[PDB]
Amino acid sequence: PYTVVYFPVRGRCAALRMLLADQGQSWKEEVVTVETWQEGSLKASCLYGQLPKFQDGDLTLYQSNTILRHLGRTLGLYGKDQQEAALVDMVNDGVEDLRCKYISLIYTNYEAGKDDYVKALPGQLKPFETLLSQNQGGKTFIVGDQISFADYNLLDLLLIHEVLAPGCLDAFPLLSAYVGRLSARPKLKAFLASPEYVNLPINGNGKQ
Amino acid sequence: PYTVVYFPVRGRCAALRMLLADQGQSWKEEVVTVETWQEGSLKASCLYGQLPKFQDGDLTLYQSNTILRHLGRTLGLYGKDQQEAALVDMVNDGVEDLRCKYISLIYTNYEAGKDDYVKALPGQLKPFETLLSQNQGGKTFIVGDQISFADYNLLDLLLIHEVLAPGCLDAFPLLSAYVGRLSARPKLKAFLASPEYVNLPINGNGKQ
Ligand SMILES: N[C@@H](CCC(=O)N[C@@H](CSCc1ccccc1)C(=O)N[C@@H](C(=O)O)c1ccccc1)C(=O)O
Ligand SMILES: N[C@@H](CCC(=O)N[C@@H](CSCc1ccccc1)C(=O)N[C@@H](C(=O)O)c1ccccc1)C(=O)O
Repeated sequence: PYTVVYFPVRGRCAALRMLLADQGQSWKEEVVTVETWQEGSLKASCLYGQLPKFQDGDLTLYQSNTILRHLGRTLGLYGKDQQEAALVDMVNDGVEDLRCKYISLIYTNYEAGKDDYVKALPGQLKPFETLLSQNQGGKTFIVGDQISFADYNLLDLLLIHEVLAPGCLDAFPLLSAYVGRLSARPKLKAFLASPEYVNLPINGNGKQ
Repeated sequence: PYTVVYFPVRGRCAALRMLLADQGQSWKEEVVTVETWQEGSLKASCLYGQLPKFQDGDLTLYQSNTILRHLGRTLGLYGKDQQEAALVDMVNDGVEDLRCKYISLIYTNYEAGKDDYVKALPGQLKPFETLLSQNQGGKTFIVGDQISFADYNLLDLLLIHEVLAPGCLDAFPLLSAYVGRLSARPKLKAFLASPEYVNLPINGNGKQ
């Protein structure tokens, strides 16, 4: 089945975990501690020297987004056609860009840069509000009328920003409704409330 | 047909241009100067406020990698099956990670960081030499026995590094042969030698 090898944090596995949970999939968690990692052996066997590492049968994958795309492709969460597939990618790449900025803030200069980052946030979030407004008035998903892997990734991005800058979504009616709507899905709601998710820190440095 | 809107540099369009050229595709180049861009109107109409912008019929796309994936999907340069598709993504995500570091160096601290970056290069390139060694002894492409969009992107990444750190590929026999082999493809060779490619600066700040 599936196996995700990662540190004891949500980080770059939050979205893929929400996807698996919501799709009713079972998976094994192989927790790697900071101690085990610093030993060196595992890091050396990793293609790019980093985690997450994922396994689907004997297929071993690296790169969080490759994992997301793989699951989206095999589980049917990649749009109804090529046009939608292209739009899903465009949304995900957008999410990834903002995620890198978020990660840079958290690990590089949280104390110093937190204020400027929050001020610039509205400009960073507008593109997604726009995408939503152009798709059935933001009544369904980010792309098309069926959920995609980009939805889970965008949802995660939005949730961690709610924690960073509480109320940052107030100015965006469609994103707010979108978050509430997706968070209400049966399997996802159960997962988001579980100790498995809740008791894990968002980032590896205790900042959020 | 196709239309790529971008600044008069190779930058993030080099790989997609090589792909189109090598696949025998025709496209229109809509050049945007720094002056036109600073006027504000175009930037405001761009989803994430950035270029490249791409058009395939009435489908408008943003994000260089989304464009690459779209072309790979429609032109059949995305592996023979899902397993290969996942591997192609893993390679591309790896290329993208190193590209960001390259971009950070070029635009953030070329003078100061050039030495440390070149010292760390071997560790950054090893993963691709490894991927090559596990695929038919590096005799064909990065993934499988047919060219993919990841190949064009990796090729571009390798070429710009040859310019940055001449001879950096000497220590990697498979990557070197790979570069020579791909650069020898008929349509690609013609394109790489043309004024269209050659007379365009690699980056927007004249550094390389
Ligand atoms: N492009 C890759 C990026 C993977 C990545 O950044 N991996 C990090 C872990 S994610 C952030 C994190 C950091 C520390 C703790 C928990 C989480 C990674 O592998 N980082 C280690 C590394 O680069 O060796 C590392 C460095 C320092 C301490 C602990 C681990 C992807 O999308 O999959
Ligand atoms: N994730 C996106 C990133 C796009 C991007 O970085 N776009 C840049 C242009 S690429 C680098 C470049 C910079 C300057 C000149 C030529 C090239 C982009 O749109 N940058 C402009 C911007 O962000 O407004 C910009 C800033 C300053 C001067 C000129 C243009 C992708 O992969 O498509």
